[PDB]
Amino acid sequence: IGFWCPRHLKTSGGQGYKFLGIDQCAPPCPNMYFKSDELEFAKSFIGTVSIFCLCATLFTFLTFLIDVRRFRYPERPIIYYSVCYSIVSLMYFIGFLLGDSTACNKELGDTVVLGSQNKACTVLFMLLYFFTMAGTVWWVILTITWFLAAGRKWSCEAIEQKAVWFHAVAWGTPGFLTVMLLAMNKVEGDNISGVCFVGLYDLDASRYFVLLPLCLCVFVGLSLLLAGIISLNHVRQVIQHDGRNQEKLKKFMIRIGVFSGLYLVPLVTLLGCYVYEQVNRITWEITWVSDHCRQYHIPCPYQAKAKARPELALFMIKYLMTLIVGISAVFWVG
Amino acid sequence: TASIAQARKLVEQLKMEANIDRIKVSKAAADLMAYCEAHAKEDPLLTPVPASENPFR
Amino acid sequence: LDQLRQEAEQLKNQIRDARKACADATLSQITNNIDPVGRIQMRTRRTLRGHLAKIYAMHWGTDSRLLVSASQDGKLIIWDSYTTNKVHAIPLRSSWVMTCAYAPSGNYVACGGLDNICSIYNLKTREGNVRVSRELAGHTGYLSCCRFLDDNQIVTSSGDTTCALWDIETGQQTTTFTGHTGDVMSLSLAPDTRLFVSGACDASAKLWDVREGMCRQTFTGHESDINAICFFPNGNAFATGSDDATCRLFDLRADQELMTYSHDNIICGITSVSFSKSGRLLLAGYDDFNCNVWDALKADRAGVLAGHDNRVSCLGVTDDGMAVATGSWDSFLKIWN
Amino acid sequence: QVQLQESGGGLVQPGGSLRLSCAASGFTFSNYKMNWVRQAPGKGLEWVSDISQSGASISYTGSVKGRFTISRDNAKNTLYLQMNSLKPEDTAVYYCARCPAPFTRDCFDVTSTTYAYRGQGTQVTV
Amino acid sequence: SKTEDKRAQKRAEKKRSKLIDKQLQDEKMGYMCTHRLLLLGADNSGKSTIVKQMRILHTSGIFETKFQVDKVNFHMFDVGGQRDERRKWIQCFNDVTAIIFVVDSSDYNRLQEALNLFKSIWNNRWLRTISVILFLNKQDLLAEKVLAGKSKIEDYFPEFARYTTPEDATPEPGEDPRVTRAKYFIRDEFLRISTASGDGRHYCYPHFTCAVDTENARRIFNDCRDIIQRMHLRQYELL
Repeated sequence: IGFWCPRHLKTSGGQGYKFLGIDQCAPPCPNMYFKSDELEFAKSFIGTVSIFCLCATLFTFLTFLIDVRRFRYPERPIIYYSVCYSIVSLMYFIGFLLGDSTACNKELGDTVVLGSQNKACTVLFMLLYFFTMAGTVWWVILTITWFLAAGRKWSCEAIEQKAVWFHAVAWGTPGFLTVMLLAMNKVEGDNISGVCFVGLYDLDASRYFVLLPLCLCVFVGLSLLLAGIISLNHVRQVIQHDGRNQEKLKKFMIRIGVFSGLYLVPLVTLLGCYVYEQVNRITWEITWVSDHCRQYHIPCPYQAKAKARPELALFMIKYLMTLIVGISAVFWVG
Repeated sequence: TASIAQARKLVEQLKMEANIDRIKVSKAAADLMAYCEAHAKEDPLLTPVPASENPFR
Repeated sequence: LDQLRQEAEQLKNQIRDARKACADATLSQITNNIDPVGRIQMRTRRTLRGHLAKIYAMHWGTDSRLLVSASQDGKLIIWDSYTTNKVHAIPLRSSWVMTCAYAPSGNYVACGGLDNICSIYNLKTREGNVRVSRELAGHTGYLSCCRFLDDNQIVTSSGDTTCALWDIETGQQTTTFTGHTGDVMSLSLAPDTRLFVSGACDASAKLWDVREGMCRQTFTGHESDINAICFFPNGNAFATGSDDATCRLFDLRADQELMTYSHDNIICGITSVSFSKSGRLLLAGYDDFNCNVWDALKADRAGVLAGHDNRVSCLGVTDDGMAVATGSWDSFLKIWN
Repeated sequence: QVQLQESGGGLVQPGGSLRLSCAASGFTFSNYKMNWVRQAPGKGLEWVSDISQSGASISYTGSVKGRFTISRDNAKNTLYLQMNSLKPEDTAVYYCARCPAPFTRDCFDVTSTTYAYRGQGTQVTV
Repeated sequence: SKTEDKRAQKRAEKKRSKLIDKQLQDEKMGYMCTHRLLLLGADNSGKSTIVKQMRILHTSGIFETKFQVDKVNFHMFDVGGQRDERRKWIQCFNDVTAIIFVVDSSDYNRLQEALNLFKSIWNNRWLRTISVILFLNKQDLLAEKVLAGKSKIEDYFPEFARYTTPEDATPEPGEDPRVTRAKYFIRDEFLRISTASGDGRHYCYPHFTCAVDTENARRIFNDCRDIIQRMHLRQYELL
């Protein structure tokens, strides 16, 4: 017999998504993991986060209109990064203000949207996911410009004419991969915040399309920033061999390191949240079906010997942490 | 300095003194004023010009 | 040799007495019934980019369209001042140049510098490519300012304390003007093409004729080396800029120093002096990364033109007096109106 | 006209201290710095000493150290070279020169008798 | 027809402007990769004896030297076709990254005027950023000259008596301490004005050489590397 599809979880069309190998099966619209006021508290919590995060990044949103110059080619990607996460936080706030009612696919016939049968997931999903990926790739562009400017010392004021080349990568690599998510119907809607974001209720997503490109971008950024620090440390190791003393080099290394760590290990914790939510959901559904097969009148799994439940604190730190990678540039204009 | 150099200097000074042709300062200043006031209307720097009239808008 | 000293002293004090007698009244009080010149500060209409080293010299020509710019990279760039498009980019044999000239006709361009040779090129050639037309050599010093008076003979100022007037076709020196004891750094031609004046490092500007090799007149009154020179548009006056932070306007006929433009907040040298078309505004480039415009009647600072990151090297005004071009050492040409 | 008249020196008995004077007309004396240069018969131009605008920075050459002194007064617009006794190897002609930039500390005041801002000079012999 | 012709010639002018701008941008990379050097010295200073195996590859106003070390080209000027006055054409060399200033340490008068020339170059307004690679030519001639005993250093410099060899100074093997004292006295006489007016910006690189040494290109390469590294560090407001 095995796992069978509940009668209340039948889709209205051929969306092309397989739920545990069974066609036309969808998760319900309510999250039903934050009972009573908790989700609302979560909502209130993330609302504050929005009214926090914007209130940080506005400090680096107005720093571009003061002057056009004194933003070198190494410092070219940081303003785009800051503005991109500024508008990510802003549109996350207005998606919060939109409400969770018009998010899922509207007695118990309510279910989340699975694919291109949406009404409002379209523009929101491209904006959110494409812009988050663009911000991460822009930080990678910052790292490669730092490596080109401190590992080889190219010009720092004349390589800017190559920026329109890297834009075609920086705006192009996410743009290449933002179409497939809506192409063969792999777009799902978040119900805790009110967001339509990919990777919540499936295993194929957040495995090759969300987690791996993000992880490789962070890996290459860390490797090239470490290479830049090593190169500048070699330049400093040339110093102190003669009768001279340098102290600004420590200050620049500390400032680069703290700016790196204010974005690097935060998004490493974000990947930890993704990995934990991905390895546990595949058996969280089995725990759910074991616990509620008596209510759903569907067959109970015979060997549910490991009961598991998502925790409040991890989701709170996740919904905090996602839009914390955007405040790093706020430290730079401080 | 040198005798020949000083001889050349003094012969140059007497050569330039041979034709004096010197006028008063007042009439030269008046001529400068007259030339300044005669061509004042046609100067495109003292008086700004409309953007359509000049090709340097 | 005491008689030579006595003769020199008696001629010097005779010159001084004649100058004092002809100085019946200063022109500062003459310009008292006229209105002051208002604040006519101008803005950069266009900025010309493309040069890779510092710009040293610049010229306009008869038409107010084709700029010439000389750089120490070894480039003579001809610019269309209206639409901001380079027309020709002539490469040079010697990278170190300090002068460039545009003929009254558009056919020829000139250059010179530390190579002690004045090189001229055609522009409107049959094949369609710029090339070394002629190579005037015979100076034993660096060229500072060469100026065209026609398409067949040129006048060049060198650092060998001597100026020269060459003819183009035979390549020889037509006349040689000697009498300076310091480096001649500037040269301007009178509008009637009969006289010219050369300023040297002797605090002296000597006025020469082109038909004869003799020196017509000599003007003193500075304290340091003269860097720039320019006739009045009338042709009976000129202005000299020197390193003592003073500009000095002399007149030809009275052989007298007339007007001293100076200020207590300026100590930097003066590198380029060019008149306006009417002769009222006097534009002087300074070494304080700025340029100053004065008037020739009240000797007051009319305005300040700023926007250069390095020292000014060349300043020019079109023949119709519309645009003012400033070329400084940050590889940029600024057009003002 | 900028000129630098000179006086003093010449038939000087050894053992006496004299004062070679330079009177400057033309340039304002306070804004510039001045040099003393000497030329020996059979030798080229040789720099002897230099004094700054305020007179605080005074420098000499090695052959005159501890014996000659140079000073100047801006109010009188005059410069003086105080010499005590003489030397058998100082028979030379002396020029007082000025480098042609007021507010600088770099000067080029040694030429092959081609420099502009340099006086006629006084010849001193022993 | 006239409008079509004027549009065609405007397009042709734009195309020619783009082509020559591309040529200028192509030549920019080659221009700002070869380091320029300006060499100064006296007639007896050993002007052309610095580099000998690149001296001959196979006008007289400026003599040129092309020599390449470690895929880096060095473009060396020496100006000798002009007169003795040099306060006006030395401003043409603001953008040069190094002044190779060669000093004859044997003939002395000569060293005093070389010292004055160094003061003039160091304190110049337009040369206040340029570093000076200072060469002490004719060290062997100094080596037999100070052991000859006919010429006393004290006569031309009264401050030599109250001088001692620095502890940081490393004497070369095979020489008496007095020649080392003389060489480092000359070096300190140059360094007392090299390290008095320059508040950062530019410093000197004193080196010792003779007519036999053939490693001067390596020293110039290292000095130019240090100079460009220091300029890069200064332009990033790193004090």
